Amino acid sequence: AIGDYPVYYKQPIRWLSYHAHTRPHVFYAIAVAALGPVFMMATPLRRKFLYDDHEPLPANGYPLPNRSRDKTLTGYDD
Amino acid sequence: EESSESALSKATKWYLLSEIFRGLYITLEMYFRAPYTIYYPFEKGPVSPRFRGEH
Amino acid sequence: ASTLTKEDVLTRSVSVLRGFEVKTKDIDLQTTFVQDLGMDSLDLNDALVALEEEFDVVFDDKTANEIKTVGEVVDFVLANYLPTEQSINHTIR
Amino acid sequence: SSTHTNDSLNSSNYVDKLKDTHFVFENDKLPSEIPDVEEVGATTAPLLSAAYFIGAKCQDYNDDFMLCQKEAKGNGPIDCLKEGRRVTRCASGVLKDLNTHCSDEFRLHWQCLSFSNLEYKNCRKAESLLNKCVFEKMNLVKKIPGIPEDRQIHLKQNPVLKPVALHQDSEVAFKKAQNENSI
Amino acid sequence: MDLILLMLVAVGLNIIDIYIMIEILIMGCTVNTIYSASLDNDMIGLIYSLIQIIIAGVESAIGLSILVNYNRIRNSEEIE
Amino acid sequence: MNLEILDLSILGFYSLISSNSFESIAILVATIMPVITELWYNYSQLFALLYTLIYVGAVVILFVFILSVINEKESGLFILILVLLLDDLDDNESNDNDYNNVYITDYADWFNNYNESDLSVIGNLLFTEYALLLLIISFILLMSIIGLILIVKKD
Amino acid sequence: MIPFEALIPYAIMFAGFCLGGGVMNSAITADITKRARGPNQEIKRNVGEDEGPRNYTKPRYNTDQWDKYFAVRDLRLTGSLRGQSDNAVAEESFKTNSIQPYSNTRRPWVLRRHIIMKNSPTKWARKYSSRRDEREQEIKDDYIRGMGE
Amino acid sequence: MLNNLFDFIEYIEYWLIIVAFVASVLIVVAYLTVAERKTMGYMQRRLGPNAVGYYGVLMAVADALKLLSKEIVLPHNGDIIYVMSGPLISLFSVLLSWAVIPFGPGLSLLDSEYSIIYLLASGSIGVFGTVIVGWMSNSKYTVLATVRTTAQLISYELVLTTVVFIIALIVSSLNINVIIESQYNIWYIIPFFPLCLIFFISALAETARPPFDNVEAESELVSGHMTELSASPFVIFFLSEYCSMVLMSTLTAIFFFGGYLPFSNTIHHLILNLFDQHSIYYFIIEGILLSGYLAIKANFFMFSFVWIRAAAPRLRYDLLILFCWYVLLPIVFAIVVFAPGILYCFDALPVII
Amino acid sequence: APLQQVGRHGGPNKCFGEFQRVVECMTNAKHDSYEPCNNLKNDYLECRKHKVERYKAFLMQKHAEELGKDPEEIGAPFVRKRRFLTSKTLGLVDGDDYEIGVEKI
Ligand SMILES: CCCCCCCCCCCCCCCCCC(=O)OC[C@H](COP(=O)(O)OCCN)OC(=O)CCCCCCCCCCCCCCCCC
Ligand SMILES: CCCCCCCCCCCCCCCCCC(=O)OC[C@H](COP(=O)(O)OCCN)OC(=O)CCCCCCCCCCCCCCCCC
Ligand SMILES: CCCCCCCCCCCC(=O)OC[C@H](COP(=O)(O)OCC[N+](C)(C)C)OC(=O)CCCCCCCCCCC
Repeated sequence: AIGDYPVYYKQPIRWLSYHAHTRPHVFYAIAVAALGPVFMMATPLRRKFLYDDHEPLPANGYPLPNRSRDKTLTGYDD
Repeated sequence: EESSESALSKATKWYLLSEIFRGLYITLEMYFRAPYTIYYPFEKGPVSPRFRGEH
Repeated sequence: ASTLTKEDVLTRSVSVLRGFEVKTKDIDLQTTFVQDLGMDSLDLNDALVALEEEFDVVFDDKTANEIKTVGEVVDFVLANYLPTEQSINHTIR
Repeated sequence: SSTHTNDSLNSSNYVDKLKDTHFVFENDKLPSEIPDVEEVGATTAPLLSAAYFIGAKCQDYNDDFMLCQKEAKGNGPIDCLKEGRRVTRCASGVLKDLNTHCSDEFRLHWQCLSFSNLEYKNCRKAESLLNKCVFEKMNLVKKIPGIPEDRQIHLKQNPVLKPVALHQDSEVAFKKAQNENSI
Repeated sequence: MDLILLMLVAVGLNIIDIYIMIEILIMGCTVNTIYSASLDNDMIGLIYSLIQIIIAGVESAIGLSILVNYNRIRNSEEIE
Repeated sequence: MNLEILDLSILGFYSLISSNSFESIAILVATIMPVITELWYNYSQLFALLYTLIYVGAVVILFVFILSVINEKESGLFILILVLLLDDLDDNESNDNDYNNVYITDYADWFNNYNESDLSVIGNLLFTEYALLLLIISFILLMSIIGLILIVKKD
Repeated sequence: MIPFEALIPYAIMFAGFCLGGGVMNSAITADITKRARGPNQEIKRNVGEDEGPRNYTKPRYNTDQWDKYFAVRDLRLTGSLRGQSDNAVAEESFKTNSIQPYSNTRRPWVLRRHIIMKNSPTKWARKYSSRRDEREQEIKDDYIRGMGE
Repeated sequence: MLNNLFDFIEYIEYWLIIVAFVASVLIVVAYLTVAERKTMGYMQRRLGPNAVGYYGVLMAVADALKLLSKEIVLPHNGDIIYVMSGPLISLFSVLLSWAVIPFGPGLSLLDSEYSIIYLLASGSIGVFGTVIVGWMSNSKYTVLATVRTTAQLISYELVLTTVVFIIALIVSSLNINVIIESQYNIWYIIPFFPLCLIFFISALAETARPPFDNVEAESELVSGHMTELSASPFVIFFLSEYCSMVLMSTLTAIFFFGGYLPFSNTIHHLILNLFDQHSIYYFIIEGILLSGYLAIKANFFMFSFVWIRAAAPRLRYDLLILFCWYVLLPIVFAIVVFAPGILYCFDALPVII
Repeated sequence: APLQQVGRHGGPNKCFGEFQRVVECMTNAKHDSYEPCNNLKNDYLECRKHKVERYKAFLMQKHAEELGKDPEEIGAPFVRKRRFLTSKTLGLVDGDDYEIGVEKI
């Protein structure tokens, strides 16, 4: 095995190294893109050990109180 | 499999343009050196007593 | 397609032949070239090249020394006539 | 956002030319049976400055006006005019109060906002002066609902986003009160 | 004066000219959609317009790819 | 004096006298530009830009790319003018006379305190509400990438 | 050994941006502030003896759809798109000076005047077929037939 | 008359603002040509043009006046259109791209939430403007470098466009002012250093500047596409090329180096502390500082454009297409997904304030 | 059910409220037929196009002619140029007819 092409289901570690020496533009492109999903799936670790999420922004119009109109309201009349 | 510099070492030189940036710096060295230019006709280049010119 | 027939070659052949010094103005299939028209090497080449310019058919080196009659040239054009390939604009639009 | 609509002035006079837009006045007034009210006469900078102080003083009246809209079932403009005057009168109350009680601090704030693109993050120093003066004359406290008390943005001691250019009057008034009031 | 099919005169006399006319025609349907979406103040219609621009883009590529292969075919002798 | 009309009258002329593939390509650009400009004013500014970035920036410079690989070979004036003048008599694509010659207005409302660009709404709907449209369009673009290679690549 | 001769062109290029930035910043700020001074030219250009320090107003960027309503509101209050007025009660003119743009809703000229872009099966029906209008005319006619009953 | 004069300027002031703006760009563009030879001179131990105007300052004007007053070569008597469309479209495309560059807070002629798209759209038109140059004007050297040209500035327009969008993804805005003002606490050269290299590499190739200079391959295509062009058609096109070098230098400073933002806020406040804010003199100095802050940043890349030209040989054309597609595109398509993943993981999805 | 008529800010536009009442009327279980929802559908198309309303304006313009009425005395005064929304026209007490600033906000 002086320079043989590694077999992917027999030598997974050596198969990665072949495409890390001879095709640098392919190996390190995927690795940078791999951190995207990897960090996304690590969010549930952050929700408990670093800080909790912010409250959702009030982007639904004027917040309408969940009640009925107050009849007794007076003042600022005509 | 017989390369001294590891895959990461070769990739960093390759991706970060190590030799080009060195090539740029050496050019920038010459920017802070005195140019060879002389100002004709206010100055002339050297001549030798054996110079062959106008008959 | 090849729209030339035998008569069409024969009819237009005479007009080219009427344009060059010919001993007799009567030329048909049986008429020869060197004998009837009294044409030597250089004289005969101009008429043969002239028919190449009108019939648009190239005569090779094999037939060069083997041409003896004017009917052969008329029959030769039919066996060797094709329309020039038309560009994509002319063909389909 | 800045999309051409049919309700307000568009980007350029060429847009008005292509649409043949006519700007139409109405010379009438409200019919006599509808009671009269004095409209609020403040522009953008005063209101953005006083938006939270108007909220504190008129909180019960903002909600009733908006609740009236929901209970009008699409007939809001005709069935909530009486409630509409309550909000206007309460809003005029705060602008008048800020004019006779905290007049100096008020102008210092919204003039800073006019100086710095109406962005709330560029006038913290002119705002801390106004909040302290209002709390000592009108009992109105600025509050941003939804988050804890100690996470409200205007109380952050080292905000990450500071103005590029410092307002001079804001700095002078802050330092003038830096040693006098805040010994 | 459209019922006399006047637009056929305005088309060029090559296959590439036919391709242009189609894209102009498809562009007419997008400008109408943007006209309808904006006046109604609807963003669902503007989504349709975005899809029309994208879809009509792909059709342009496939058409020219076929035309280029077709044109290469005539000059595909490759003797040297 | 809508100067938009004059430009189309010119384009309605060079389209009839177009001879070679240079003229037809220039018709496409001379059609896009009145489209882009009349959209920049009037109706929608976002899609006036989205035309330029996609139409001109992707397809039109690909039109002239392939055209250089295709070929370059080779009534009167009163008829062309007569055709245009009669074609110009009627220019009302609709026939609702009340809807054309009467102007309208809309009343602004202050409820939308969360003002956002028209592109943000499109993203807020195309990526959530109508995700299937987005994922099919990706699938179509995948077909073209494989489609374009198989047609052209000889081997 | 810093060659100052080569730095001469960059100084002018440095002054190239300065002229644009210096004029644009000072002119735009000066004009905006001047138009907020009042509803008339007689007070815009006349510096007051009884006024305080001049407070400027830098141009606004990153505007949204509310600012368009705000600008019109300030125009109807102080005769300028960025006027300054913090009076409690607006003027009597403000009550009945609202401005409402009325415009047309016709299709773009390029849609209905291109020699090619105006031809489609549905556009010809709109332009040369009465079938769409005959139905939609009945609704309009019913508005006046259904009044007296 | 003083009443008809003071209001007259009120009717003409904004036109003068544009004229002042127009001259501001042209002065930088004009003296970039002079600065190129000087910078490329000393780097090569030359001297550069110092004998046309005092210390060579009047060098660009000499070339402009010389070229504008030459005979114009035309295919026929009245055939000016062919030798003018190519230069004119290229010039207008890059001149209109200056309508969005902000010299300070809101100091832009065009301010809209779609500044990036308008900036990128105007770039496409200039791309189409160039391919007209090598079209149908015979076929000797211009049409050789038109399929070559088109296949180059098409491909890198993908990589340049993606880089712009990745920056706009971080701020969630397409407004250049928002992009500039959002770099207060950080300059995108720090997090997005690879993108700045990728942007500049694409910036060079789009403008056809060397090392990616096979459009006008001097040793291969004589003058490239401008071998037919002479006199005014050459001036317009040459002026078009350098406006891109100024624009792409400015854009790099706007996106990655914070735009007009000061190098230090401490020094910035000290200088502005000396001028009373109630006098217009404050706002003249303020514009100079912010524009000068943008100019110094934009200068370094204008210096960098000459710097790279004087130290790197030309790149073989076939390896240019195999570069962006095989190398630059996968990287720029990876950071376009690496950025949202990090921002969402720590709950920092951007908003427009 | 999928959204239709979404305004430019992400919420319902002008004519969505009239669109919802059509959907509620049609899908309700109490209706034997779709006859009740005929007026609700006529209002939705009225909202989008105002065709009936524009017709009523055509008659009023046409009818004002036959009595000799002049639009100057019945019509609504309007200003056609956006730079000439002068403070005198706006009704400001001290205002003067000079052009207003619309060059740059
Ligand atoms: C910046 C404006 C510059 C305008 C330069 C050309 C001006 C002539 C008017 C053309 C514009 C009218 C719209 C029609 C599109 C052009 C179609 C055409 O036929 O152009 C003809 C042009 C002039 O040649 P001519 O003698 O008149 O015609 C016979 C030529 N054997 O011969 C040609 O083939 C044109 C050669 C140059 C092609 C450059 C690309 C076309 C122009 C794109 C920019 C113009 C945008 C459209 C502006 C008008 C909009 C209506
Ligand atoms: C300044 C004015 C400018 C106007 C621009 C257009 C100029 C006219 C151009 C030709 C016009 C012919 C078509 C006319 C419009 C189309 C027909 C139509 O819409 O109806 C109009 C006319 C009469 O309709 P009418 O009875 O009045 O309807 C009232 C109902 N309340 O309907 C008719 O009776 C017209 C007669 C048509 C029947 C004979 C022609 C049809 C047979 C030949 C068709 C050609 C081949 C097509 C084959 C079809 C392909 C499968
Ligand atoms: C995650 C890391 C992110 C990094 C982002 C930056 C990547 C940039 C490109 C790296 C790959 C590369 O330059 O490659 C080099 C490519 C392709 O070389 P190749 O065909 O593979 O031959 C090499 C084969 N080897 C592997 C056996 C060695 O050609 C070149 O010489 C391109 C030269 C570009 C010069 C640009 C100068 C601009 C200067 C700007 C500042 C003044």
